[PDB]
Amino acid sequence: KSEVAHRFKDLGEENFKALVLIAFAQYLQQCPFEDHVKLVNEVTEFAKTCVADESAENCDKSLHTLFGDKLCTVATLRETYGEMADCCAKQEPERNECFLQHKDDNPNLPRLVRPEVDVMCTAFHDNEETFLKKYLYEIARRHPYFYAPELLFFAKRYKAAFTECCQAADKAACLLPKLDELRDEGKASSAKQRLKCASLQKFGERAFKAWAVARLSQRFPKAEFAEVSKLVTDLTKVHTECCHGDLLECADDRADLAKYICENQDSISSKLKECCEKPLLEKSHCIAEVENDEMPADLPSLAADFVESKDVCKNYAEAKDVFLGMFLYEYARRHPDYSVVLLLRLAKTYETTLEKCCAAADPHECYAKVFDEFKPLVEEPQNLIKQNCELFEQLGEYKFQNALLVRYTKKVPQVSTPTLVEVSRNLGKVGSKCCKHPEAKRMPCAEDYLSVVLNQLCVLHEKTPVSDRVTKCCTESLVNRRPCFSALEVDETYVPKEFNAETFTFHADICTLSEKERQIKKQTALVELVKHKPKATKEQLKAVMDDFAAFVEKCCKADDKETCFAEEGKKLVAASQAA
Ligand code: HEM
Ligand SMILES: CCCCCCCCCCCCCC(=O)O
Repeated sequence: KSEVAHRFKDLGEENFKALVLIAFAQYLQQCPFEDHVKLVNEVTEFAKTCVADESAENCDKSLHTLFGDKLCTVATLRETYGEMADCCAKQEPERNECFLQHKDDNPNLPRLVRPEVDVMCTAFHDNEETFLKKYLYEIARRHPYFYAPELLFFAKRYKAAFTECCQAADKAACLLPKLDELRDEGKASSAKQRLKCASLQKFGERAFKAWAVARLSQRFPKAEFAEVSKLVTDLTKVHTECCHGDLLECADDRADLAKYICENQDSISSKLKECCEKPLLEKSHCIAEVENDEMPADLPSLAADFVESKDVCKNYAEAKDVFLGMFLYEYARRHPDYSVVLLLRLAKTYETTLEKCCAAADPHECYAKVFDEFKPLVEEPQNLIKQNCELFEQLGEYKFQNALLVRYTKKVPQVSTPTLVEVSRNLGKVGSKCCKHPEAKRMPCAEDYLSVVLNQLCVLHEKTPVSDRVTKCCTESLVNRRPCFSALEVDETYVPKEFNAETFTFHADICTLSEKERQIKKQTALVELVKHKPKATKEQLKAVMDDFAAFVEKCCKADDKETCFAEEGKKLVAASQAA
């Protein structure tokens, strides 16, 4: 009746206030902090109002309306936003769709920074509130499409950090490690959702639902197809809706989707019991990260319904897409251990098949050997996971990274050295954070991490194109992306680098540097070395890295550093060059 008083109630003034603020700071990305706060209090006062007397004037007004009605209050709306001010001329449904166009995705405001730990804690102290709010403000404006609720989620964590680290003795040592963790974590989520939306516009809905059908019926094996369909569909609207920038519709539909999933809890998953006990703002979040339920076991076989049984083509023809979804749902709920995209791949295959068979004399004998073709597809990833994990075992994380370094560098030598370093050590942590798991949960794992890394990689090659091959990959569908890379061969075109003493000239600094440092300086040298002599047999290289490993101990453990490095250095450089 007065949805605001309705939200204000289950949200709580705090949560209401911050949410309202972010919303205004993602639409009016230029107005000064103060002006927004005025708006926040302004809108809140009205909310408390409705909470008292629902019937009060305007309280019946829809949220988009209330919003777009207050958006059209700012006077410097035409001065500041110029064209956008026109929007106010339209009626709700259009007025809002209008504001959304003017949302500067990547605007031009100064980077952010990180004041002195001491200035911070002081700020955080004198005025707890305005301090946190301002930053919240700064961020939101720099990321107009970031999901509001989730931002608020980070918010409270921050607040914890400060009320925790600003009291200890060693401040910078209690806070800095967390501030860094909130950053990287925040940048993952930012990258994460931007990719999701990137997929939605490029390959569209159809594709998008396929992904959603797979993943969901993977997380909810016991739900009926009709049930998973609904979710997938509802779910698709939501994404489309946030990606557009509609904090509101996004927030509501998400709100509903969770209410629906929690009322029908027993009809979907047993892993939801906890999630649904939690408060409004926290359910959605809890559910999207829920563990997979466990499969029925008394499940039939796929062969029956999709390969043997005639009239297969008849079914497919009545509703080609509904049928494939069924195929997908079925195959998927039996394989938590598969990767969403692997499943998609098969799904793709099966589809292709049918089109090339249902128009034949005897179809039933045409597509009977389907399940065999899936074998190559399924084996391919599994090998790479087996092959690559074992190798990660023998060699510690660090040692395994070098391996990849030596691997990929030989693949794309043209890339920047520091680049390769980063893309590798990152690939290393994957093999660790994943292989530590049992089979069933490996691919899924690999896939979840690998997708961002491989993406992070594309963000860099695009900014500094060096090779087409890597570009070719980064542009192909999301399904092929990964395969496209595993398909890269050693570069025989490349013409080795010319020796550069200083490149291999190591002084005594690495001795007192933190492991992370030593490792980097070391790894850099390696990459370089492989750029100098690409035809280096796996053997040769180790040989080299070993003398070096020791070389480093023999010098930092000597009484005369710098002299040991300079003297013993020409010796390693020679013997090496000798191979
Ligand atoms: C309620 C408070 C806060 C929230 C919700 C928040 C949220 C975020 C998010 C989502 C990002 C990553 C987005 C991106 O760069 O692409 C980020 C980055 C960052 N945040 Fe915060 N933050 C808060 C407070 C602070 C505070 C108090 C500081 C410093 C005193 C800070 C410093 C930074 C820095 C340095 C980055 C990285 C910026 C860059 O990459 O150039 N944040 N934050
Ligand atoms: C109309 C909504 C239907 C949702 C179910 C998707 C059906 C799967 C068709 C095959 C998807 C191929 C995906 C791809 O190769 O990009």
